[PDB]
Amino acid sequence: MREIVHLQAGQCGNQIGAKFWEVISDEHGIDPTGTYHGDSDLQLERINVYYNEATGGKYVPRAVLVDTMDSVRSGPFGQIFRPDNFVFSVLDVVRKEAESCDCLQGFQLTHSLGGGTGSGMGTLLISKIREEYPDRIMNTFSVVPSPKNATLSVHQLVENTDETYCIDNEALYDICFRTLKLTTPTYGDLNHLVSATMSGVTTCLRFPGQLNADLRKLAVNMVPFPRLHFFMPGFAPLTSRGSQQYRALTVPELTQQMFDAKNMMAACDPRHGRYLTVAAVFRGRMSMKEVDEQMLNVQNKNSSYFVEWIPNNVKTAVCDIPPRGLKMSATFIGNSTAIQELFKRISEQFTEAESNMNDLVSEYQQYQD
Amino acid sequence: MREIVHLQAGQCGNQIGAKFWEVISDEHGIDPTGTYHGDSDLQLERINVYYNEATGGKYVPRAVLVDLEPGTMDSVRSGPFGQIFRPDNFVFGQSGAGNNWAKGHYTEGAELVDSVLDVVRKEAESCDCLQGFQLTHSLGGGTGSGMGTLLISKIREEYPDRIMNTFSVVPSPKVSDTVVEPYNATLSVHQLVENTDETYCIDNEALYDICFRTLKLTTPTYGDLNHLVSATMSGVTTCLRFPGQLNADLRKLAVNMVPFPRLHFFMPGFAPLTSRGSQQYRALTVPELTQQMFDAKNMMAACDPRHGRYLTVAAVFRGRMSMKEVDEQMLNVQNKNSSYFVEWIPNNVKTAVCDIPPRGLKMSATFIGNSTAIQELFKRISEQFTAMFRRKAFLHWYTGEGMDEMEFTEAESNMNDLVSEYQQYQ
Amino acid sequence: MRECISIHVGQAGVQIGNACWELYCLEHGIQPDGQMPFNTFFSETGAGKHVPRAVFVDLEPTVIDEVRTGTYRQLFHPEQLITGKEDAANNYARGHYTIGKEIIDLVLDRIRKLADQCTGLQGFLVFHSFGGGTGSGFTSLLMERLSVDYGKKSKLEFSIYPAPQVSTAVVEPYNSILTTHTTLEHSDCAFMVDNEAIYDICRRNLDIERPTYTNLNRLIGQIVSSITASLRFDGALNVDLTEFQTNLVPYPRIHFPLATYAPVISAEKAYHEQLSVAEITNACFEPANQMVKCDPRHGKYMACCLLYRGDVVPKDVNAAIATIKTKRTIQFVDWCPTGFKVGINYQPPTVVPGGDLAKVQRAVCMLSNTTAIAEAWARLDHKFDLMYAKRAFVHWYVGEGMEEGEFSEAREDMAALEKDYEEVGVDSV
Amino acid sequence: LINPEDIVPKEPGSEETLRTIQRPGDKVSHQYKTTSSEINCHPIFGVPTIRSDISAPRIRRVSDMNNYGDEGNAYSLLHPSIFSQKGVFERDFFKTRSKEEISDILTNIGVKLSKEEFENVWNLASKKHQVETIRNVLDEL
Amino acid sequence: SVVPEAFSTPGWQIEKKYSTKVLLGNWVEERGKFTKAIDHTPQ
Repeated sequence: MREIVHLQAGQCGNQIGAKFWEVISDEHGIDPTGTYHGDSDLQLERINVYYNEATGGKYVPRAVLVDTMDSVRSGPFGQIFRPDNFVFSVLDVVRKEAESCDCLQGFQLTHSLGGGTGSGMGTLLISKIREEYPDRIMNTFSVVPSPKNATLSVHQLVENTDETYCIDNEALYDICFRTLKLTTPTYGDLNHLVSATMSGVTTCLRFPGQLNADLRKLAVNMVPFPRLHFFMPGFAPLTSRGSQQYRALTVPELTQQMFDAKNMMAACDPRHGRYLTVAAVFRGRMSMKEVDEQMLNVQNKNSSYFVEWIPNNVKTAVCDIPPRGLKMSATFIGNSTAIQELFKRISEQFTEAESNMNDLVSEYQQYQD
Repeated sequence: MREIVHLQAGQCGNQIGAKFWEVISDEHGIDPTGTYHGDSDLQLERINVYYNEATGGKYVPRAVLVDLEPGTMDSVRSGPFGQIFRPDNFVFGQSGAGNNWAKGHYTEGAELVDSVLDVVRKEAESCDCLQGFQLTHSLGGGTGSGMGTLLISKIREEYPDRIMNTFSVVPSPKVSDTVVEPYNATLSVHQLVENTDETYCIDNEALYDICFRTLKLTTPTYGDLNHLVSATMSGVTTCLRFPGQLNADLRKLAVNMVPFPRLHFFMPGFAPLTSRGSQQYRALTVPELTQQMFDAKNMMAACDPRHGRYLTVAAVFRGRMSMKEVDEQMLNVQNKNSSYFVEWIPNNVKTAVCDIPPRGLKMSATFIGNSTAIQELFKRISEQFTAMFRRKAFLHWYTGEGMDEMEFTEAESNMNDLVSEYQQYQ
Repeated sequence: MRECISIHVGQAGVQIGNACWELYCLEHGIQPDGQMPFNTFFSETGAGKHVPRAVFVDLEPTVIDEVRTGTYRQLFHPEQLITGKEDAANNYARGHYTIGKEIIDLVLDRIRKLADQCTGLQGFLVFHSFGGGTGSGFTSLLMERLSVDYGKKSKLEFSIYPAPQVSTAVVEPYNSILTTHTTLEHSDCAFMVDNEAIYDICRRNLDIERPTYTNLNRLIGQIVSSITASLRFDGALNVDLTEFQTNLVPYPRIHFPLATYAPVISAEKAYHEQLSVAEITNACFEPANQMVKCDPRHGKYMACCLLYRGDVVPKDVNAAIATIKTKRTIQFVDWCPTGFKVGINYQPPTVVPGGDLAKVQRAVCMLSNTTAIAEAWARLDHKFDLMYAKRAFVHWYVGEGMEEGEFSEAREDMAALEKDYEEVGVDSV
Repeated sequence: LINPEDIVPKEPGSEETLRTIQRPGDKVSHQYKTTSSEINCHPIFGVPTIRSDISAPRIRRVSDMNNYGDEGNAYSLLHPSIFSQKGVFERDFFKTRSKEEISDILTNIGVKLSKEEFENVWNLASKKHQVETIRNVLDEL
Repeated sequence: SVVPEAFSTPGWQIEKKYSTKVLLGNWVEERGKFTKAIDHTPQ
């Protein structure tokens, strides 16, 4: 029984966590005034993971907004929130919700690694929560600056969270121009796409799937050594207004676009990359010889490029509940050697913190060798 | 032919007994407007035990309902069964009882002779026969340990021969309501020793505990809490009221269970208790009722029966039953558990049988137990007495209505001498 | 009244347990709600209900919760459906040390409550696998706590063996080699299945492309119903449950036999060609029909236990057994000239409705203790060597209590198990 | 002016509450049925071991190894009826004879039968059937 | 000597309380309404 405390810290994290709550609320059938819609009985069974309820069908999240906030409440789903914890104290509200909780497992903090609010206050508040709950998992979704501040920020964060997600807007832009033919990248579209990538991995926590793996299991599976934990996301069945009727939908088809290089969230190079751990989380009603056969067939096509000296270089997960609209969908997540280039550029751009970044780059080098 | 007189007093006794005259209503099939509806003519031949007669077939209970307030008789008439109770025997008090045992016992001591004594002798003499006298007072209040417990020494002054049977509600520290419970309950258990032979003990934490561990209902009210005692009180006279195999009565339960004139504080139980979800998955037979019967979690006075050896143990039974295994598991539980019974007494178990099972059941087995760990109830209520007496803190409510300091010291000076008998024979 | 307790533990054993109690209920007149319009597996309450003997213990909430809302919710005791709080995350020190230690006082009473109800109890039917923190580590909690209490009793576990070429777990061989560390001491018949062969049995005989997991739970369902037919149905040649510890295991650490079930066939091939007694046992030995991934041609059979079923005649059996044992292909061991063992019963092969099988009159279940599975233990410690050299993936098993002091202690014990297919395989003079 | 249906509220088996409205394009019941939740008479194929469905041949080949059944149990070969000792058997019992054949059987087997009794015996035998039939009907009636 | 307990029998500690539709602690025994049925007094 897993639990979640969600905090929007810093501006970009605020507007992405707003879309997070909108996405989970539409997938769970709650009118934004808070009333429940109960078309199916699977919607309310594990609403205890992200919510606590109110008297008369009203529901309210376990989320704290700390840093814009008037704009968020003026936005689409502002009315769901608790107006008593809009802090701008944080210790009192985090023990209030974490003491009203029963058995805690993990925390969803939305921030960045490039600014004066998402980085310093992010590191301060992750310290202030790890000093309070040392047995949880901090999923801290993050935005780092483009390789074409973070050195101050990351060197307590890599000790603390181990669940950050750091490639960014240049890759998002090129995804939008090429694989979507999407003419005007609005900020809200990127917030939408990151938010759906958030919600893709939160179905083993909320729904009964088939191969049920919660966040602690994901931590044990993915992270070999305690400092190699920066991960790479991506969402597979995306296409344009035209190409739908020209494409087909199968597990071998979504395997192609979850290992498509132009689809992943990375302005990086898998041709210079080597995945230590892969997880492909599927949602839908799909046969599983297709899943396992396509898994190890696409691992069979590349013996060099998936990592040597590991027999199973991949992992699949699957749930019985697809997204809205799409019959089945996939979300690929990786832990490769294709990520130290960002570290090299951000280090070529206090001094002991720089030395610790050089230590992490040499850590990738000495383990790739 | 062996009629039973029930004396309900207090805010307690008019809401505990208000559930007690409901299972007497359906096990005799009594409508809430007086007349009997049914088919089986087994249960109107002994209707006179609890129900007097009038014209038109109407049956009103032999009942006494008294309080010093007018408070709770606007609630027992406000229930579903309020028309059943007799119109004159609600004996009123226009003032308030007001938490103290000083107002009811000595200030309203001269008032109760006109109030309750003149209704009882009007009634109890009018019956063609009599058996005994059964009163239910709260120890920790103002009317029950006020008006009621003086009457326990009043009718017993008139008729010494009969049997007193007090289902007494002694409080517990964990679930509490009033802070001066060493000042109304300690000042009544000194009177219970001389004047009440069969003295039960009911608690308010063990009763919630039974509706937590066993019936699994999460927000229990008082009405669900008062049928685990209202089944007990109706389930002890199951042989004075119905036919069967081996009938017992309220002298035959006291000879077996009272070896000594002061070793007479019992504690109750009730066998067939199982949850709200697993009704049919349990087979209610003999060896499962007697496994429910003996353990610590089932017993209604909040004490652990393992620290103290039972001197004597009673029971009763109902339902179409085969005698052999009933008499056989109570051969085992005396034999395997020789540590938790005393020596020097050969037999320790009594059993009695009826024929009719209760409403909606097949078997039942009410439990009555004399153990020497009722001193656990009477050490904690004297542990807090003199730890409060040394600051004399709430004494200035009691020197102003007509009792001295010197009767306060004697009520605990014999309270230990009760416990000095249970401890010696342990 | 030769009863057994049928636990279903872990995720990889409970969907089979969905299909296990389908097949027992449809076999008899018992409805899903347990009302009969059986005494091996079912306790009966006098209201009109029947209650199976099965406790469904797992740490994962949803797979038990999908049964209590499922169509079989009116079957079990709803205190047998036991759930903890958080999953074991495929971590041995989470399914046996930190979360599994919280639930062992409850399930010691629950095997005791059922066994005090049973009269002539003959053992256990646990259903687990060999990769799980809550499927392979946690079944070695429910094993050593029973032999200290129940001791000498016949335990039959159906455990999904980790396949040669496919898998889905990653940190699997760290505690599979720890599962065998105590189940050598306290397991007496630990049957095993690779699912990789059943992936291809469907592709050759069954006219099946794209098979789900729901089809493999039914074929695993029959093998459990083949071995348990001799308790609920009297036959010509019975095989009871204490007899399996003198038929099969010759030396006290060689107790790991295979399984198959020959006339798996659809409705368009079985119409065309017949099925005698002398050819369904010929179809047992062919290398395209064993349900575990193995090639038997490199292996010498030690002790088959052919379980027949349905309309068979015992001279037709012994006519067929001498045709096969004269064959120059399939080899045996010289110090077992006895070899085989039959079981003949008068109850037919059942069929699930809405299934893919055909109504065949005869069906067999051969349960062959063989030689050839030793070379599948060559790969299960070769896989273990490479991760453990660089201390890879150890940083989490050390998270919840386990240390390095046991991982090499288990490897030598799985090294010593591979030797014991060589002291007995090299023949005396 | 209200609907005749007002539902219970608590999920446990409650005080009344109104039926909650499922808004349009938000009915996910027809689409979100888990296969696991979904998981929550015929003719017979093969040969019989007795081969009673195929007719029996009159004169058998030497190569005939098929199971027909006409060979009864060993108890019926070790203690035969006099019919089996005389060489007559159950197909000669169960064969379709004629009215004149049964009429010749009656007055020559030692039974004197009325004409109406013979008609009633034939009617009772035809009602008993979907010699054995004639002897059984004559014994019972 | 103490005797064993399941999850969420006593509630002497203070818990938050849900409607019983949500599959929470002590859901089933309050989901099922308590049932009784009788015909008459036996002989």
